[PDB]
Amino acid sequence: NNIENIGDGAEVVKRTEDTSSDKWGVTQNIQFDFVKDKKYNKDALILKMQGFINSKTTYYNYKNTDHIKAMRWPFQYNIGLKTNDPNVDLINYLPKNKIDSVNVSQTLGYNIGGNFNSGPSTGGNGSFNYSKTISYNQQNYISEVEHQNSKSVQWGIKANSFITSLGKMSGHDPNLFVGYKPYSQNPRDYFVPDNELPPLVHSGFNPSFIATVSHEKGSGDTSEFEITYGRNMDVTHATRRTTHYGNSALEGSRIHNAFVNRNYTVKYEVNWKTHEIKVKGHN
Repeated sequence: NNIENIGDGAEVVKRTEDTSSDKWGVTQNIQFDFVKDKKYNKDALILKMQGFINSKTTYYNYKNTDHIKAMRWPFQYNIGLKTNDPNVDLINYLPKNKIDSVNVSQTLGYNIGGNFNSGPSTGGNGSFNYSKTISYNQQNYISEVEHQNSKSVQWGIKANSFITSLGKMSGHDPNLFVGYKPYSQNPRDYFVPDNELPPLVHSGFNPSFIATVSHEKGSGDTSEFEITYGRNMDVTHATRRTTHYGNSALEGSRIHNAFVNRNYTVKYEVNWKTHEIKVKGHN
C-alpha cells in the first residue's frame, strides 16, 4: 500500500500500527519498514517505536493518615521488543550506548546489500539508500540498554540527576520532589509544583527507538513480536513532624520499585511474504 523506491532495484514497504490503552496510559505508534533488497541475503525489518507513555504520577494520603502524603511517580520508563522466532535475529538497535543527553537524536542508515550505519542525525556518515531517525527528550533521565540478545532488546529511561532547592540530587535521593512545608492538606501540596518537575514526571515520555531484525529467507511466512511500553514507579512519602524545637520542614522517604513493570504489551504478527502486520493481542 505504501512503498518507497530506494534505488538499485530495492524498495521499502511501510506500515504503521497505532494502539492505545486507557488502562495503562500508553500509546504504541510503531512503524514497520520492510527492506526488500535482492542484494541482501536476508529479509530485514526496521521498527521505529514511538507513541507516548503517560507518567501516571499521582498523589494520595499514605494509609489515609493525617500527616503523611505520597507521590507515586515513574522512576523508569520501559521500552522492549522481543521475538520467539528462531529464524529472526536482532541486528541493530538505537540508541545502542548509555546516553544522558537531554535530547537523543540518532540515525540508522541503510545501503544496498544489508549494510547498516548508526550515527548522528545531523549526518557526516555518508549517503544512504534509506534512513530512519529517532528523536526524544529525557530531561533529568538517562537511557540505557538493560539487556539485548539475538531475540530481544530492552531499554530503561531512568531518573538520573536533578537540580533541586537543596542543590544536585540523584534519582535515588529520598528528598527528591519533597516540598518545604505543606500549602494545604491536599496530598499534592506536600510536593513541589509542576514547574519544578521534569516533563518525564509531570507529563510522560515520548519514546523514539529503533530496532532492526533480519529473517532467514524462505524459512517461514510469519513471525510474532511483542513490544512492551511502560513504567516502574517509585513512591515518595513526605511527613510533617510538628516540633517546637527543631526543623519542621517536610522529610522524604522513598519506596524504590514500589510498582514495577506497569507495562502495556502488544503482540504483532509480521508476514514476510505479504507484508501484512496484524495485532494478535494485548494486555
